[PDB]
Amino acid sequence: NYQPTPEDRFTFGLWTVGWQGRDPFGDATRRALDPVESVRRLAELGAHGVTFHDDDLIPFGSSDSEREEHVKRFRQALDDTGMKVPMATTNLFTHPVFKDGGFTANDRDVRRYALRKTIRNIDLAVELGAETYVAWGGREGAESGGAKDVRDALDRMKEAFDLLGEYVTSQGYDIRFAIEPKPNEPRGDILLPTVGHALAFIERLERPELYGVNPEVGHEQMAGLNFPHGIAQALWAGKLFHIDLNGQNGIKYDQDLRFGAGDLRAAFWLVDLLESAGYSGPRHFDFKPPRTEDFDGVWASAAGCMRNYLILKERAAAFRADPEVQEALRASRLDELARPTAADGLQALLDDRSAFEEFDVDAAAARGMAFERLDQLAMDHLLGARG
Amino acid sequence: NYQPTPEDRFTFGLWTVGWQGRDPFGDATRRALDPVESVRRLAELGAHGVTFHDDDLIPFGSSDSEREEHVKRFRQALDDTGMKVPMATTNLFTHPVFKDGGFTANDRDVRRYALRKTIRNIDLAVELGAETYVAWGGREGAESGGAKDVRDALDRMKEAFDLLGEYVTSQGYDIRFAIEPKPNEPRGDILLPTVGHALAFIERLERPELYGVNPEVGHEQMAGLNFPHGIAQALWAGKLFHIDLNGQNGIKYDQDLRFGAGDLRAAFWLVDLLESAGYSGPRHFDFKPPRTEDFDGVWASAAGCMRNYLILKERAAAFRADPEVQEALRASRLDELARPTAADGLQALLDDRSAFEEFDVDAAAARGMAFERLDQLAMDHLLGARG
Amino acid sequence: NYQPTPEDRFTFGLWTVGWQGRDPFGDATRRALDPVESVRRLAELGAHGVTFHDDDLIPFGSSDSEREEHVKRFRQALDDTGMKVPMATTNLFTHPVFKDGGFTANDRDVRRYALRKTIRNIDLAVELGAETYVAWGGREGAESGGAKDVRDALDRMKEAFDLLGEYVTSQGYDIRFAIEPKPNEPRGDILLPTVGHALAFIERLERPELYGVNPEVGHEQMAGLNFPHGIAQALWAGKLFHIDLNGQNGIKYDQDLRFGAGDLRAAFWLVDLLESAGYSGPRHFDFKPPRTEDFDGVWASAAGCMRNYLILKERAAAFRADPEVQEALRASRLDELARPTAADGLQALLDDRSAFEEFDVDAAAARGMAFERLDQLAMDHLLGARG
Amino acid sequence: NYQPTPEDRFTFGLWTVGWQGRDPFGDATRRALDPVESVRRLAELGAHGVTFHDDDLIPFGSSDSEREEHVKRFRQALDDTGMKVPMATTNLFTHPVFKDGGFTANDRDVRRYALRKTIRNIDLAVELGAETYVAWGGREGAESGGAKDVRDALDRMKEAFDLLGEYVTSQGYDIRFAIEPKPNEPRGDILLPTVGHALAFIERLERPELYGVNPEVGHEQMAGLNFPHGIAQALWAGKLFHIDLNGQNGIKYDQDLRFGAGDLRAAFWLVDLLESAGYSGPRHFDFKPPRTEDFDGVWASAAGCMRNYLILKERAAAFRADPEVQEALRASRLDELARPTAADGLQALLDDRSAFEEFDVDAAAARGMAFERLDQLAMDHLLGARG
Ligand SMILES: OC[C@H]1O[C@H](O)[C@H](O)[C@@H](O)[C@@H]1O
Ligand SMILES: OC[C@H]1O[C@H](O)[C@H](O)[C@@H](O)[C@@H]1O
Ligand SMILES: OC[C@H]1O[C@H](O)[C@H](O)[C@@H](O)[C@@H]1O
Ligand SMILES: OC[C@H]1O[C@H](O)[C@H](O)[C@@H](O)[C@@H]1O
Ligand SMILES: [Mn+2]
Ligand SMILES: [Mn+2]
Ligand SMILES: [Mn+2]
Ligand SMILES: [Mn+2]
Ligand SMILES: [Mn+2]
Ligand SMILES: [Mn+2]
Ligand SMILES: [Mn+2]
Ligand SMILES: [Mn+2]
Repeated sequence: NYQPTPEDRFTFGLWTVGWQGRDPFGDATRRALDPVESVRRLAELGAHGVTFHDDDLIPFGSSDSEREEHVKRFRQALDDTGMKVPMATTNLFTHPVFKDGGFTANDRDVRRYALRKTIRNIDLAVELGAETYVAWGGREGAESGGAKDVRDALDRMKEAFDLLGEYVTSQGYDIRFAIEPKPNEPRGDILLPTVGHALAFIERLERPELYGVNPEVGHEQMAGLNFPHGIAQALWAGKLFHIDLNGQNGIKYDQDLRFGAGDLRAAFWLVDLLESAGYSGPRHFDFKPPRTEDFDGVWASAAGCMRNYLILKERAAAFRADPEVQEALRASRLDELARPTAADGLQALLDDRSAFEEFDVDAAAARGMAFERLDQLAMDHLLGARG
Repeated sequence: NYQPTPEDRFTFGLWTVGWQGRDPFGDATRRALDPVESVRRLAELGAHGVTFHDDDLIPFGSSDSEREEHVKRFRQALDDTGMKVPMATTNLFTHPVFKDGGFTANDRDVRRYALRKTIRNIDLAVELGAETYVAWGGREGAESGGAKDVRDALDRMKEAFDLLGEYVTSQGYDIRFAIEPKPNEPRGDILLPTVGHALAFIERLERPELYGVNPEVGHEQMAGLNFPHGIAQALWAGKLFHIDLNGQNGIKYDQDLRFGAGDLRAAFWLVDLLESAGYSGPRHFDFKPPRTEDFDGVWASAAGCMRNYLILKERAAAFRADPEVQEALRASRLDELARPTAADGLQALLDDRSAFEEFDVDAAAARGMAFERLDQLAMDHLLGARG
Repeated sequence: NYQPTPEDRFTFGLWTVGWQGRDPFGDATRRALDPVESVRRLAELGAHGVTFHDDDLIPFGSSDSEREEHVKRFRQALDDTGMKVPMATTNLFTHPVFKDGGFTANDRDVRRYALRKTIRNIDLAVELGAETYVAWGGREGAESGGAKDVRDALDRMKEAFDLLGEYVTSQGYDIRFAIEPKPNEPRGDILLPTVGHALAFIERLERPELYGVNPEVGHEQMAGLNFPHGIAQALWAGKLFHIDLNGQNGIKYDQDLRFGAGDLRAAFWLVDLLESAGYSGPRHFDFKPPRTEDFDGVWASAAGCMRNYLILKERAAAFRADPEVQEALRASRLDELARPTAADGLQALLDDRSAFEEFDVDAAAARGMAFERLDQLAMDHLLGARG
Repeated sequence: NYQPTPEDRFTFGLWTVGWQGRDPFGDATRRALDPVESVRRLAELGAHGVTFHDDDLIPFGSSDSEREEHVKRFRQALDDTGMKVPMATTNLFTHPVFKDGGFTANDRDVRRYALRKTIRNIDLAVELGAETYVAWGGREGAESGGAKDVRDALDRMKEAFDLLGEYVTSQGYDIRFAIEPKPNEPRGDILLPTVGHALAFIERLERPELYGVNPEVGHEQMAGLNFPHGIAQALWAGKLFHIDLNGQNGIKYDQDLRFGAGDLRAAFWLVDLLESAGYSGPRHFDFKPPRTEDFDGVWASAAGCMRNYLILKERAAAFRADPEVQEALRASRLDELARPTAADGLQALLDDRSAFEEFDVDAAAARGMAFERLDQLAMDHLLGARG
């Protein structure tokens, strides 16, 4: 009955289940959680681990002794439960000093501060065992055209990521970076707005091998993009270092519904791809239990994330294992798509009359793709309606 | 009075002014144009040049002698007018054989055919003087999840572009490639859906220096993205080889309004960026005169493309030259955004107490960005309402 | 195994399965169907009926004898199969004369012509047994602000619908009208763009009781609206005269995927509502088998429409019948939402201190809605994963 | 130089300039304003008036004496400045008790409380001279399908508005209601999501003449709708009681940019319509100075709202007064759109052979609409580029 265990690698941000329900139009509807209680409740549901921003774990402004006690208690809860911390990140968005950005703030002093605040937390992340360090440039961008020269901003972004790569290399840390795209919100337009923009940017860094992406289901959907396509491109590039799983209903504010909510068919095709490709990172949920909910509803929502992943994984596996689907996939020439177009080489292609002068374009045109039949087999699998 | 001349480098696709007004719900409202007449009418309006798909210039299915006559007449009109042909491209979308794609069709034979059809037209393009060869993968993608393994598809896309780079290198041609993104339409989701995805893909090709992007105003807007931001990223990467200028009202079907229509402020910020960055390629319009229009309306629409570019160029130049705007730009710290964050290096940043231990975060936070004032100066410039 | 029969009331437009696959960027990929063959193939799949535009059944420009023969053959196929014709409509979009609209064309002569063309087809529709006559104002609107004074246009729309109501009343026909909204495409913005706009407009007609809506799943989704919410408002108003069922992936061009594709959860909640409310009209599919498909794929796609409706109907029924869901619905106070807020009346509400002066707002606030648990029960039902 | 004065009727919400800059991802960047200071600063900029939610003017939880002092001080500032209060509204969204709605909360007690809280503020609004009372059902809706039966919810909405109409009638108040649509945010989908849905709903209330709409530029744009079209429909219905003016860049979170920002051409066509139709209500701004800004930037942003309205009003007036535009409007048959289609009546239309049997559809089809030329005249006017 789709019961998660820690071997499923399901992780949650402290800020997910810990969200107090403050939105732009309303006050908190739940009390703050102690991170220790979250670790414990998550462990009991079958989670593998948690993730954190610096400021989720240690209140902004903490003294050294406060900080040490917060980490001690957190460490104890990890030890008490067997929970891991596979990823951490910096809060470069909440404090008003970040109003125009961290790494790409117009104020140089803010940019230096952002870097120092990040580096401090990289050390903690390594201490707690994290393998991935996420950057989410939520304040990087603009509401107006004159406010942000984007080429200068990208020069500053590159400089910041380059410094961080220098830093981790200097300490001999194994931790890698993952850039999390989001196209807008809270800035009118955010820099590196999609998986593609982040991938492209990475290839200009000094040490590109240190940086991948942390794509979020809802964020690519906020641009109307196909999330499984973006993930496939990321996998193709060898850069799917981490993922954020959740739900989103179309192009609107960032909803952060529980995974499986939102675009259910996209969630099926995502799980199909992750499993087929052998993604081996954390199955991380970045979701907000709706503010309608009390604490019991919080845990139900979190449980549903993991349940939905496990149901979808079962249905996708059944799909790809069904001989009738295997025959449909052949009928639709998915096998041919996987073959080289011209392993014979350029000159042979140019000399091949069956590729042009004698290619019967009408007979090719007339051959149906059989994609609808294929897709209804997939529907029938997803819904458990195989006849 | 904003009169274009050929030195402004304004170009038009044959298929733009030549669009007969057939849409998915209706028949043509205008007769087909002879390319010769289009060259002549465009020249008379002050255009620099035209662009073409193979099948715009030579009807699909033409005999060798037909083809030779079509090119002869076209060449004569170019010679008669002084018009250039800076760019060409392949029609890999109209014929039913391309229903599942060209380069990423599931049918291998179709993929080979697509390559041969492209290579034939590369030779013609070079003969007519083109410097850029555009690819627009409009049929590459899917309506359903099972129909297209995207990693295999990207393997096939890479293979196709690699073969084309091999081909041009083999002939000693100077022509370069530009990939034109579009996120959807006519496929439910199109591969390389944005400028970012195309940039990232390019970095995996064998000879990345041969490939840039041809971003279109309306296409990035179809994903709700900020077109001037995308162009800036493209410029940052050194990959703005060509551009398509037009208008689009938000996230909907591809409207291809005349340039300046649609998102007028985005058009102002685009022209500001292109001019500030010194983009020196063609100012190419990919637009559709609405099907409401007759031939006189066609030419009025095309004239308006060039007029709007020239008005915006004047207003943007006035903006950046106004000492009052220069002072506002300083007040908003755009000068600081252009300075390195830490030219002193990593260790100096780590040892700089003013970056962290003694950084007054509240005083920084309290400093307004003054972006609204800046933006109203920009509004006042755009509208010619300076007091 | 979810086999449809005619008692399920599933209907298809001739133009759905008959779509030849011409899109704005490509030629037809299938031959034209004879309406007789469509009736027969649909009947064999378990359909109840078909619908038509005038010009689907009788080619535009037909002679009286041609017209009579087309109708004869169609009638014979209906008689041969037991198929019905519950709805008909006018093509006021394809011919170039409708380029600026039918009923709201700027040219008065076009507007009169649109009315005459509609009235002719109303007579045929009644002859073939239709109970609903759909209007889809696809050409009514604008690409630019100056082209269409919308108040004058709505005066013309009202005039046209009023004349049609006069006409049907004059003939003693029982047929009613249903306005089908679409927000854009093929016009940049279409008048009466949503269910709400159409409902509101209807209340200004001379005989509002003669007019309802024909909402389409994909069209409301093209504005990012919640289709089941729109249907509920339509049901609330007593105006759900007919429906178009299909799928759509977000805000983009009108995709017309088979029903169940697109937003699968919205399709579940739609079927839940239609069945719960006792909608008794046709379950009509307005879909396009993708142009990738051959004729076999056409019929598979159409079969899948009906299959998906039947699977969803089963899952929704199981949901609402499950005692555990009934208890969750109580826990979430859906029973209370159905009770009057103040059946005691205004003065009693004003005098009720428990409504204000002594209302414990914090205790109310603290009561979780339990909506996540409810929603995962719904997920588990939809997926057939009840434990 | 486009200097506003109180005769321009420009109004601002206390919550607009008073927004402290808290967003879902960050803390306030400005201190709270005293409403008295806002009245004074707004008056100095040339505003006519302010608007308020109950809880903007009197802190939630105030004692009777606190309340009396808050109103006293506010009244004094109004008297000191000559500012008016043309509109007021209720906060039925901030307090956690409204997490599932006010008027359509599932909890009946919450619904009664919402009504009492509204009625209390109606009395204050009348005391301060307001002519319009706005309802914005921001918490009315759902994130999941099972949580909200929408027909029951609309029964509750109708009941609430009916009670409020009973109340104002009982007191002999002249104040009227205006429903402000928003399609989503903070609920996943909000009930009455557009101008159309609100118009339609109004026609089912007991006393429909008491209720109009308060459409907001950005909210209709959040559904990709054409705001000037929606306003025209509202004007057509006689229901434009009040308006919210601001800017929005497409389909995304509710940005509330200063008026003129966002979609500049839509702002031009809006002002053209409001002025042409003789809208005589407040020109009310519901905007958020971006959180990047300090207090000086707040006032600059607010000034820019009024400036942009005045520039657009000048350009639109020049457009409609230009004899060359008047001739273009005739060329495009806008004069004909304003004439009745068939003032001769139904039988005469049926007997008119020039409407059908002898209508030359090809000659009509061939007549260009000349809309592009018209639209470039409008562009040239907007930009001050008339040659
Ligand atoms: O980077 C970690 C997280 O930071 C913030 O909480 C963002 O809203 C979220 O999307 C991101 O995944
Ligand atoms: O690639 C050349 C052109 O091909 C097609 O006409 C596309 O619709 C267009 O966007 C593109 O710019
Ligand atoms: O009105 C009947 C039909 O006409 C057209 O085919 C439209 O594209 C479709 O949505 C509509 O349902
Ligand atoms: O109803 C008054 C106002 O309430 C809230 O502040 C809303 O966010 C806003 O759009 C609305 O106009
Ligand atoms: Mn998110
Ligand atoms: Mn995230
Ligand atoms: Mn385009
Ligand atoms: Mn293009
Ligand atoms: Mn449709
Ligand atoms: Mn339809
Ligand atoms: Mn708003
Ligand atoms: Mn508002």
